[PDB]
Amino acid sequence: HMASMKKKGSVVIVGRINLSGDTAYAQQTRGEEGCQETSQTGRDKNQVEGEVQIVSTATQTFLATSINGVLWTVYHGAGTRTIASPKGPVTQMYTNVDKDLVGWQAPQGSRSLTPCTCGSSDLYLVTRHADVIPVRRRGDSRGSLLSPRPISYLKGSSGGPLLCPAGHAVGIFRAAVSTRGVAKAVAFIPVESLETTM
Ligand SMILES: COc1ccc2nc(C)c(O[C@@H]3C[C@H]4C(=O)N[C@]5(C(=O)NS(=O)(=O)C6(C)CC6)C[C@H]5/C=C\CCCCC[C@H](NC(=O)O[C@@H]5C[C@@H]6C[C@@H]6C5)C(=O)N4C3)nc2c1
Ligand SMILES: [Zn+2]
Repeated sequence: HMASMKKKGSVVIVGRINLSGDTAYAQQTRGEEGCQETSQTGRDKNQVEGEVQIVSTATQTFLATSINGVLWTVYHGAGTRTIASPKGPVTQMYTNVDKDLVGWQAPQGSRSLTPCTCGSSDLYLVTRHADVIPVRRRGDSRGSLLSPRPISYLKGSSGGPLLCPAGHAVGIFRAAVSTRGVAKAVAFIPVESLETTM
């Protein structure tokens, strides 16, 4: 009934992938209980830091990556949801279901990656466990893992970055090509597609 219809909660930042020093490591900044409460109100007062955020809904958890002042993630994780912020829910400024892409304004305190113009095919994928996986670019939006591993290790890392040797953002992790449960290649949203969407 109309009086009963509920509203989906906001995406909530629950942690980050720390790439500050020489050792990548995941940090949690908000627990389950706090995440639930923040998703309902859309009011997140936590300080935000870094380029790669760990984000959650009531049912999913994935990554979001800041590039050129926009926090990017995948549509199949975020849908059309708002993101929580200190002043309330923030509406998406980019939504493209054909690209599996959404974006909000980068939160205050975050840092943005620079789009890559190197043209290099030696990439690095950052997972939600702070694993840095070498990936060879095989096309406009595909890349192969130098060391294949079960898809279990990539699950929950959509929205994470593929980086060039210089640490520029080359793309956003979107999907995994699996053979008998082994991820041999990944699909990503090229940064050029982000720059065109912008
Ligand atoms: C609804 O509107 C839209 C619009 C566009 C759209 N576009 C997609 C390509 C898509 O695909 C979905 C989600 C994605 C995924 O799970 N992505 C992760 C990830 O981690 N998600 S997540 O855990 O964070 C989660 C679910 C958010 C919380 C990185 C993977 C990690 C492990 C894979 C797990 C088994 C799955 C293997 C699968 N493979 C594959 O589809 O391969 C194909 C497409 C291209 C390579 C070829 C053939 C795969 O990867 N999928 C399945 N849904 C949509 C939906
Ligand atoms: Zn580069």
